[PDB]
Amino acid sequence: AKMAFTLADRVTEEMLADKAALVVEVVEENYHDAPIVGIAVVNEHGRFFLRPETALADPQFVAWLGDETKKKSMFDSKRAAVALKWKGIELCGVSFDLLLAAYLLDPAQGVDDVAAAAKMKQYEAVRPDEAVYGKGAKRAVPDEPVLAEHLVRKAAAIWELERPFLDELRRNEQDRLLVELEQPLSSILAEMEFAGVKVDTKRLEQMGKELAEQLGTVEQRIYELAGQEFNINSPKQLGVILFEKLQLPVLKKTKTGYSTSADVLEKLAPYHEIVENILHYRQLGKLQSTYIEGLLKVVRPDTKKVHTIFNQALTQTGRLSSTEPNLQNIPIRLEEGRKIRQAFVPSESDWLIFAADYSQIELRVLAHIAEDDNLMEAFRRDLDIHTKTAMDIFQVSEDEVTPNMRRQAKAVNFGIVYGISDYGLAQNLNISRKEAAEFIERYFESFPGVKRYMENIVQEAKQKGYVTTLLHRRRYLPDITSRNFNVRSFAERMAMNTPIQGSAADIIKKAMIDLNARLKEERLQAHLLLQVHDELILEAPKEEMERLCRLVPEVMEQAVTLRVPLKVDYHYGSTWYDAK
Repeated sequence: AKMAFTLADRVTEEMLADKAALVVEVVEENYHDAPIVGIAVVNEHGRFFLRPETALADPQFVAWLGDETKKKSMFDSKRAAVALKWKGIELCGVSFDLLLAAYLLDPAQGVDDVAAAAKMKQYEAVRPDEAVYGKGAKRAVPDEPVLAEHLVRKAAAIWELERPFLDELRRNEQDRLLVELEQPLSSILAEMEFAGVKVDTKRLEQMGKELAEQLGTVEQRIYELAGQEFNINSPKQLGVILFEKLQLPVLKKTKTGYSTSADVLEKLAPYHEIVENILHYRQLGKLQSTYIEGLLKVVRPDTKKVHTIFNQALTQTGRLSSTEPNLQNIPIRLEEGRKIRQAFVPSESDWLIFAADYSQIELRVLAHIAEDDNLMEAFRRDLDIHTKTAMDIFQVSEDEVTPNMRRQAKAVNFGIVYGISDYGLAQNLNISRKEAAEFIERYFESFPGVKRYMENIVQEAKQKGYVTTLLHRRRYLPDITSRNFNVRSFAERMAMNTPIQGSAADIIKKAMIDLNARLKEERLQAHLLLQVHDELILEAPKEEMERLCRLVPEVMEQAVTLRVPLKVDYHYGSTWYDAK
């Protein structure tokens, strides 16, 4: 299996044509400040492999990379863009990214590499990266001959697959989704990742100190309630303490030992006070491991910055995902969890963090999509939506809504959006299945448009095979025809939830693109740093705050026009935590 190409020793004008498939290979999984091991270029003139040291030191080549008029087709261009940003080289003109095209054609695929995407179109003349490099630790660059051929086959595949992918995207009415949304966003994400976020390691270490102190106490406490010390993290030792020493009841028999899962422990809670201590201890432990120890681990020793990597092609909802660190999973139910946000500070003196968040964007999207008169009117009145749901559902006046009622109505609102089952809600509210089902029925009685939407979207998913979002993102649901109840239910739940969550993701993405552009038209140097949940996080000189207070919400509120207003809450402060 050998494909022909020129193992070039110098850059030639031939390699700089105005349309090419380009491969700028970074083998390290985390591409920040990582090595570029080789370059492959395929165009109308042939196939070329270029040694990095040579290519990247060539003025004409670098000029070609940054020339927006020289079009490039790539796979995961953000990875190459960032790797080059760290070398002071700007990559421009990427008009087609195979990874994002594959992601939009079928987010369920999991397209890890060029080989995976190619398989989508019966193209197999390229090997999977893992085959060439190895897995995890073995992931090592091979000798020039083997590396050169792989990169060339990867470039050759992109060159061939561009048209068939664009044709299907066009068929699907997703051509603009790729060109106007996902691709432009990819460049913005690269800028964000490259910029990084400064971390106050002194504050983080102090928080970790306090955390360890807190853990020591709940642990000592558990030991006191157990009457002895034991490895709390040993499921075997724990099971013995709970179900033999303390003689708590075994809720559901397991083939081996006893189960001490969070679910069982939650159900065991009413039997002994040691149970809640253990659950708390586990939470605190998980916070320490990922947000004290794990975070400190990815802070650059020199700049004290953290450079997240967004995975723009992971979720089947369309929402962004990030890792190393994964800042979207900072536990905000836990006080010690939300404070972790105090560790993220401006990257320059006299700068501040500005954070803007969409309020109830998913419910507002549901109101729009379902065209539910009652829900639309509520948002048009800017009512507290949870108090309103409680009023309807429990049939009381606003004055009669108690904190407990609002909390339960809040859970119901989230459940409806989630496409939750009576059993799922029952679990969330710690009530029976019949009681939760009753809440859902009263909800659909008060919100008939939402009821009709939920019913109809499931049958549409059955008829078409997929559901779509505001900007035409699609999610195929082959499992929906399964006779297995859990499998089928899961799919039906996705038919209900995806158009809502996905449309919210579409809006946030468009807002980021519009915002990036407006900030430049307004001559501000403020820039995006992070995107988490329904929040956009930026940093900027203190002198730009007043202008940002008007600009950010305006851009976000105007990203898309719905049947109800899009509400934004915004604040700024000296830390991320304080920008609230």
